[PDB]
Amino acid sequence: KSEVAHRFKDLGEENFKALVLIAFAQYLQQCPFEDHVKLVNEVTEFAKTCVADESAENCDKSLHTLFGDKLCTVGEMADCCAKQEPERNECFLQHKDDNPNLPRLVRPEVDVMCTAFHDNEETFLKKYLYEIARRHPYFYAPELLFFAKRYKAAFTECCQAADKAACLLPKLDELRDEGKASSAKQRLKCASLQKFGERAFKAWAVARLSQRFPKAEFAEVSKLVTDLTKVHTECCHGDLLECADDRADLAKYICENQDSISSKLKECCEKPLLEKSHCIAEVENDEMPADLPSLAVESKDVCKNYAEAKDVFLGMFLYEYARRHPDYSVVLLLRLAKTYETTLEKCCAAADPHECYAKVFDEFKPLVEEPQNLIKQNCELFEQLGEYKFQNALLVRYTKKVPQVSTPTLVEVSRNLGKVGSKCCKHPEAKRMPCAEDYLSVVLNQLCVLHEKTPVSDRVTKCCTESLVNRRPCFSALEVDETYVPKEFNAETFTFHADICTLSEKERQIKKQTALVELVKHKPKATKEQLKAVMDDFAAFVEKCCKADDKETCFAEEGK
Ligand SMILES: O=C1CCc2ccc(OCCCCN3CCN(c4cccc(Cl)c4Cl)CC3)cc2N1
Ligand SMILES: [K+]
Repeated sequence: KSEVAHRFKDLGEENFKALVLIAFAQYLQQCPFEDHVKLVNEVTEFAKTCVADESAENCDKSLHTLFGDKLCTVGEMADCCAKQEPERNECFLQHKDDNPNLPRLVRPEVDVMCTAFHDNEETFLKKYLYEIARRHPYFYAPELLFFAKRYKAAFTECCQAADKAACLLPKLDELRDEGKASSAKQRLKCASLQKFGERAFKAWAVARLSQRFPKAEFAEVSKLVTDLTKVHTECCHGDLLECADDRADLAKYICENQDSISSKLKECCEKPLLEKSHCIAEVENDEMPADLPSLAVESKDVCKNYAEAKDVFLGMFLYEYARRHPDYSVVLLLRLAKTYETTLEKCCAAADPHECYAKVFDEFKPLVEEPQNLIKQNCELFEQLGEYKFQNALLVRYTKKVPQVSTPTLVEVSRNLGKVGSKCCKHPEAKRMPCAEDYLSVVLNQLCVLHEKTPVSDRVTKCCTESLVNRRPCFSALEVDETYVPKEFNAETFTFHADICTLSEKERQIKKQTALVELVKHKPKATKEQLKAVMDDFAAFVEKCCKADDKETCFAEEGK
């Protein structure tokens, strides 16, 4: 009956403290690491008292009460502790900064990190949880413990290898890419739940789980959708203790009932508890039952059953169409289910419904042939340019559409909107649509949450406040901003020094793409010839005066 005690017994002490540390770093993305650890230790020791006696003092309080009490104890000046608890926790949820403007983590040397991992392993492992949750306020918390376990394993093995750098560095880069991809993929779930509602998320789950569990019964999928929606709703609301506990309660439920869900869950249900829940979320699509019936033109009871249970009918409709088309993207199947729902709203309210919806599956062909041709026409362009050059064509085009968007948002989003060809144009003609359009939904959400932080354009808000399924077609038709009169000029941004040649090639290309965006802001009417000219100009400039011994002398130059 005492909450924190029950959550401490289900998760154990090790996962309990780590989840509390994540919840504090995401709510307070500015407090020092040492301050949060003390509060986490003060919370953990009190939770041990309620485990010893659940009827003790303050044990009958809610987690939001206990969290917000010690969080309201630490440049951060909004008075989020607004009287009661409902106004308090939601204040911490709103002020979660998707772009907290924090200095990026500087990766020390391998032996420096290994010696820190050897001295105090706990403090070392807590900072990795701290900084990531600090910079990713909506990071999947139970998934972050999975990365922390793998972040611990890499240092455990590589710090005793003959070549620690050749061992540790390939593993720190992949976990760096896995976490950012996981955070962005999780940021899409919270935006769908918060900005569009639970019904929008459960439709995504029904579609994605039907492709992944096509042999599972419809009632089986609906139970998995109910639990998964409850899990992420708790995670997105900052209630990370119930999220991971229900995620563990769901991981065991899927494993205790594999015969009714999927056959690919054998290896997933053998891994430890953390890897178990991660493996299920990344398991492959099971095979669909052969010779499956199409639909049945169909029932005279369609409108009779569409009225007796609309969501069950549409949910089963989305279940039946998603389980048969694993090659369709999730956003497409939501368009097909939405189109089928709107047609039944007219036909059943019309005179003759049977003939009214007699060609509803023929008007799906234009909706299906749109992502096909898009991917078929963009992998052609991406192949004939490569990733970097294709990003530059996206940088100039996107900056011309909305020049008011900050250069970091433009550079970051255009760099990620260019990585679509690297990830998905390598899959066959059947795995392109779910790969490309669902990754695009993740990046377009990053742009929407970045623009939500600092809005400057009404057109971007219109596409972000529109249907989540039609975000990509909306942004593509934003046209060129012909009214960008404030095309300011500058020269300090174009002034470069010798510190640039100490960075990596990746970090140097970002700065060139940064000036490419600012150059377009300096003259939005610049042609691609003059744009590519200055792109090769500054590239050859920094190339000639770093292979030469000029230091901070040749960079003190100009051209424009
Ligand atoms: O940061 C900002 C701020 C301003 C802004 C305004 C408009 C805007 O348009 C976005 C719509 C692009 C859709 N493309 C379709 C083509 N595409 C692709 C690339 C390679 C392979 C494959 Cl297969 C594909 Cl589909 C990626 C997605 C973006 C921005 N961005
Ligand atoms: K990156």
